[PDB]
Amino acid sequence: RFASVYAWNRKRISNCVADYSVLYNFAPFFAFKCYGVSPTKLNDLCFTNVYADSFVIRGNEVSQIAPGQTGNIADYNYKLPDDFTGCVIAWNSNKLDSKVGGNYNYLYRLFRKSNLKPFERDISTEIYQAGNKPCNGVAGFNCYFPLRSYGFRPTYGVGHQPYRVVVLSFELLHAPATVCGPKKSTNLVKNKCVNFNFNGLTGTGVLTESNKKFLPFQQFGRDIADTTDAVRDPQTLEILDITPC
Amino acid sequence: DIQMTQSSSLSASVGDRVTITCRASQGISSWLAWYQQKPGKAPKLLIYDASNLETGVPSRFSGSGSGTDFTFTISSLQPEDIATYYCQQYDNLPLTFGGGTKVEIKRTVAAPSVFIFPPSDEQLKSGTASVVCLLNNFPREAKVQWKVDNALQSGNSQESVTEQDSKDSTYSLSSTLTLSKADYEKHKVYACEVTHQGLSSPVTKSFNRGE
Amino acid sequence: QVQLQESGGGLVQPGGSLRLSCAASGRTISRYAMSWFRQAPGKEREFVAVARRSGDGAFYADSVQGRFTVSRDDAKNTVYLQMNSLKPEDTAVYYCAIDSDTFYSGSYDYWGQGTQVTVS
Amino acid sequence: QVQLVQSGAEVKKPGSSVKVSCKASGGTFSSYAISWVRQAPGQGLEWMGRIIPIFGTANYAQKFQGRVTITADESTSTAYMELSSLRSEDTAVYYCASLASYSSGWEDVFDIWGQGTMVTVSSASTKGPSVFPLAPSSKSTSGGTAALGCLVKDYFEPVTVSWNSGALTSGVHTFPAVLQSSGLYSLSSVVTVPSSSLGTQTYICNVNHKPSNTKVDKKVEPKS
Ligand SMILES: *[C@@H]1O[C@H](CO)[C@@H](O)[C@H](O)[C@H]1NC(C)=O
Repeated sequence: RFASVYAWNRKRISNCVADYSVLYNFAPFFAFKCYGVSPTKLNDLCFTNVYADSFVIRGNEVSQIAPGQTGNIADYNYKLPDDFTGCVIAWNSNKLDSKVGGNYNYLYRLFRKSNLKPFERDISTEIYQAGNKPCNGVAGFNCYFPLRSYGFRPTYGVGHQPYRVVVLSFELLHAPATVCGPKKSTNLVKNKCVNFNFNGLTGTGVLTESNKKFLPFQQFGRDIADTTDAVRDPQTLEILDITPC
Repeated sequence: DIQMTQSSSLSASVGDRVTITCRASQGISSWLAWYQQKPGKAPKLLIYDASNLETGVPSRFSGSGSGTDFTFTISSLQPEDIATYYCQQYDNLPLTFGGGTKVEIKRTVAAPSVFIFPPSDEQLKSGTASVVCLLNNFPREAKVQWKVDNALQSGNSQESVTEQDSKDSTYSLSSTLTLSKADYEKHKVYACEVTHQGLSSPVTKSFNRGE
Repeated sequence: QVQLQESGGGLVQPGGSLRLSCAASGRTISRYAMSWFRQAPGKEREFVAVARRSGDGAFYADSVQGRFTVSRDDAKNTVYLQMNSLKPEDTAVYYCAIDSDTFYSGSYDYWGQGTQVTVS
Repeated sequence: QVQLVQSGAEVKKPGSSVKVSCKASGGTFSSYAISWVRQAPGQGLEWMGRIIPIFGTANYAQKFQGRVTITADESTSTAYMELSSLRSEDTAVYYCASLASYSSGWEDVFDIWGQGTMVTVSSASTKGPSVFPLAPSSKSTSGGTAALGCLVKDYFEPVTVSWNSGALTSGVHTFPAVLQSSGLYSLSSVVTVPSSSLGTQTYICNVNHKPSNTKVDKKVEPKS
């Protein structure tokens, strides 16, 4: 079961190993677009959190699922932020959701009082007000039920066939990270020019025992110009200084 | 068109595990539900997704299967399970339901209380006669036949079986012959002989003209 | 419907058994299994023994230790035993039945006659 | 919170049209969807049609189109059902249930159900029953028990047959509804009582038919 484009589902993924290979190697994923990240590199990265949003929409309507797009969905049902980093995965669902003159459970909002904000979600289905006349019950021009169903008929073409979509939103700052990929750790090397990959931060330099008092809530240290001056090991939590060879 | 077949009647005692399946000709995309219902009453929905129970039903009820097959299961029967259950398909618009499997609380067999009574003068003076044969507190199958004038006759009585008794899981078959006063006075003896899944012999009970 | 009749007796000494000599009529009882069950006051029917077509004797439950070896001779539609006559503990009422599934071992019974017994 | 209530029972002639509806109580008429499903005596549930009051979309089963028509409104907040040219086989109970597949990723199942509307088709009309007692012979006594009978025929359809003003319930054997060739129904109740009571203790059988608002009480008497 997948939710409608309005009142879409949201699942938080944290504290686990993300094996994106089993996700990419799926056949029915006919559309797989990522922003700010390449699918081949997902297995080597680590994020601070992951949010999976799922819903069903028309076929060509999937073009509205992208940063800064315009349209019914992108404006009143589900809007992605301009700085979105993640992936949008879609696959056909005619064998699952389509019914001849049926499948009313999938709906979308046609109009709204104002444009929906990024990652917003309006659970209520109150009737839009027309203004020129009082509207307490059902009414005409502007006071129609805001939701209307797709009614996925198998006779419809690809332009109106049901497509199942799930958007993977990744937060990619450097705060406590917990969704790293299947990469394997390696014994630490100190006092030698070594290439390091600390919880996703990749660089080169010599690692030395730190002498600065990191507070228990801090995980990284920076000099002028965002230069990472220190880092704490995600395994033994010891603070290490980074100096260019 | 899409159809299904539940596989029809069951009997189980409190505590045991029972399983039922509703086959189909084409793979249902996990769009199958199961209802609880007393015969001839508003059903109650138990399973709507193949692996998700609704609010209010205990975990005692369960189900499994996917695609072109499914299996409804009760991990343990209880006296509240005296009812029929219906497998429902909702993969397409032309909604259809199953025939309905019925599970009966199982209390072991018992011998029937067999009886008879001839018609009264109130029935006789109206130009007709009637004789009621009885089977009380006994599984469900049984048969009644008549041997008026010592010869075999059949196809002249109404057989009706009662729903299961919740006190001892027994049944009751009440039957009645109905013929004319001419047919009543024609034969020198009217006799009912009762057959039953458990009985020593055809239980013979008869009367004569006067009595 | 099918007919099932009862025969037995022959009390020689209190050895401990029940002289089942069930019989049938009006059906090819070779197509079905013949079983027998007991009924104690306030007790449900318990599977005691069954005369299967395997021909290796009887299949019985642990409740009867060594006192029942039911067998059949379908050419005469009758059951036969080899054990002693009776004892007080086995005086509980008995019932003889056939299994209505074709060659199956599951219990779905149609039973016949029976009588009472007693011994010192 | 949502709950449904249906109309009462109905009885009409074959070939006519029968009208039945169900109130869309609870929640709102806009957030509700109704669907009608048939259940015939001796058969499981069977679909009739679906209607979404707010969307106005409706459909029928491939064997009841035209024969069945569905309508709904908001001023009354109910789904209207009309069955035309009804056969004699159309004697059945119709249900009105909630269609969950209408909103928010639910599916085509029925979470809320109404009571039920019984529609019967016969040539007879609503009239009282005909009742008469039994008359067993003394030698019918067996094992300390004796039977007592009370029969009802030519009635039109619940008939409550009670013994000892309903004070007796042990051993009650009752008929299911059986119809005769004359378009009339019949029901009989027979009870098992101590044999020594027959003739010594007084027993009476009573009958009631609510549709016609009538009662009948009769005394049973042996004869030899
Ligand atoms: C991770 O595992 C290594 C080796 O098993 C161990 O030395 C280290 O303390 C562990 N770190 C945490 C945070 O569990």
